[PDB]
Amino acid sequence: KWTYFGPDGENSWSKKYPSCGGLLQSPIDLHSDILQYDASLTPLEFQGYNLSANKQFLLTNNGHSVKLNLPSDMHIQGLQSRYSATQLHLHWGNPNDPHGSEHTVSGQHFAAELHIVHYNSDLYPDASTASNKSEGLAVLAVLIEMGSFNPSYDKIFSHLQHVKYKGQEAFVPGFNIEELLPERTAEYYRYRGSLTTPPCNPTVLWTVFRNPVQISQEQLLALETALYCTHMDDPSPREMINNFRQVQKFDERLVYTSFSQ
Amino acid sequence: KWTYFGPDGENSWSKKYPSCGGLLQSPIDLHSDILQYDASLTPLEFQGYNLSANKQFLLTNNGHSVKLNLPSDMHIQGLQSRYSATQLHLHWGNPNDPHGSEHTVSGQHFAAELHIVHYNSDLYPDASTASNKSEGLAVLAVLIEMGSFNPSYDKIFSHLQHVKYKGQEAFVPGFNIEELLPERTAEYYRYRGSLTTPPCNPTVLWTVFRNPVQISQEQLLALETALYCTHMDDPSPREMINNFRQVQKFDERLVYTSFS
Ligand SMILES: NS(=O)(=O)c1c(F)c(F)c(S(=O)(=O)CCO)c(N[C@H](c2ccccc2)[C@@H](O)c2ccccc2)c1F
Ligand SMILES: NS(=O)(=O)c1c(F)c(F)c(S(=O)(=O)CCO)c(N[C@H](c2ccccc2)[C@@H](O)c2ccccc2)c1F
Ligand SMILES: [Zn+2]
Ligand SMILES: [Zn+2]
Repeated sequence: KWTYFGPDGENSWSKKYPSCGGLLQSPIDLHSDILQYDASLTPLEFQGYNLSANKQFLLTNNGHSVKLNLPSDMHIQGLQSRYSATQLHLHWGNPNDPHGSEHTVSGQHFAAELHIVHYNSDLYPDASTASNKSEGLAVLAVLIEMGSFNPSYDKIFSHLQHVKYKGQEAFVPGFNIEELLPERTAEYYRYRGSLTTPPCNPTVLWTVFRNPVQISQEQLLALETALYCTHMDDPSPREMINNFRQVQKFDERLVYTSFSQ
Repeated sequence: KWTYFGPDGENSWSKKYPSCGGLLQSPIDLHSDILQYDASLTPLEFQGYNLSANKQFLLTNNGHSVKLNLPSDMHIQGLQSRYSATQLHLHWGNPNDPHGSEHTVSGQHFAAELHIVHYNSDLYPDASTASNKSEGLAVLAVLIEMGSFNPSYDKIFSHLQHVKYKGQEAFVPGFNIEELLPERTAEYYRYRGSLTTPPCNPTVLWTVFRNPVQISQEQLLALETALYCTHMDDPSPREMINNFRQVQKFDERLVYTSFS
């Protein structure tokens, strides 16, 4: 029953979830004073991201975001263990303020943000298990700006009217998940942080791509108006809007960049 | 009890200070989407700010910031009620990231921020009593950026070495506090918000001046490096740095401006 607004919003999460008050918290503002080029940040390789269109993947409204489950044959290579996909999901603002990314860059929000969550499959049986373990999770973040219509993102957004309420599930045909990543994936920011939602475990290796992708105002409006945090039958409905955490103090941490300029 | 760093950090203030998780929380990002000109916002008059240089004013390190006590004959004229001064203090970052203002403008931090705290002395007997009441407090905020040396800020900063550790105090001779305000104080942002420190009571009328002041790079480094959060005999000393709150969500609300 944590939320992003009101008595149970983010400044209260630590009452029930201690790690949300702990160190290494995400998201953060990416700005020059805390950036440092690291030449060892070589390009990631995205394996098994081309999901078959004849197969289907479960989309669920979990009351906090909408998530698409991903198969464990989908992996990122380049890290010092292989990390296998578990789910992707989004964070966004609202129709009157389409500025709901979690990470900011030099103090500016982007319209939305996509997270593709992976767990260390070398060392762990599943994501739940990896989630409280050192080195356990790797999340890829794509910053989303308002711009051109994006047919790849529409492969997810076209199914939102079927997961409007908490607990609802729908199937999305497979598509190539790499189509959701931006240009020049070799350029990214990398840092040690946390889940941006309760329980806020400080166990995530973040990669935020330097370049945003674009989706249209109509696509953002659909995302911002389609979904509810509450069940279909709840007499106290709550729109699922502004589901991003404020940026966190950078307790002496640097962010490492694969790009020098 | 509470700190700006670590386990007792701002995300955990709401356990012991429930208003830290409530409504109307400050500080906020001031950005053009939420700005609205309001002609009712006339210039404030700063009365009694020219402090007798024959009086001394106590400077304290309280483990959270450095604060100067101010006399209640010092007040703002221009609001509904008279608001009388109680103290001023500052918030800053650290030398590796010297951007520690509380408010932000179009998503940008300034180097530091000075707050001159006042309380409604028409309605209440002192600031302690006003701090949790309707209309209780008014704070003036001055954004600070690095630039020219500022002699007026140096009337405070030259005493910092005598308040290095928590609980230390020094005496500061009266000077004209208006010298700490920026150019064109008629230009400001105004909104209802809260204390930015526990107990975070939503009882502050904010006035954030549009224009920043400048202090030199040496002045700013002095403020970032002179002080500790800890007592002198603490075997584990903590530097006093990054003593600002993160910006709060501020949705379906306006900040009013005295300028268009
Ligand atoms: N933004 S974030 O990337 O930091 C994030 C979220 F924003 C987010 F909304 C979720 S959520 O599952 O979609 C709804 C809130 O739990 C998860 N889901 C968690 C998760 C999924 C897969 C693998 C690890 C973690 C979460 O539900 C969870 C937490 C702890 C243990 C198991 C699962 C998550 F990681
Ligand atoms: N940053 S702020 O402008 O919003 C603010 C105020 F608005 C404010 F009114 C005060 S206060 O005058 O001391 C409250 C009356 O006791 C403090 N002082 C803090 C405080 C003490 C007791 C009760 C409430 C708040 C004190 O903790 C402090 C002093 C200096 C710098 C940071 C914190 C303060 F930080
Ligand atoms: Zn996320
Ligand atoms: Zn203050």
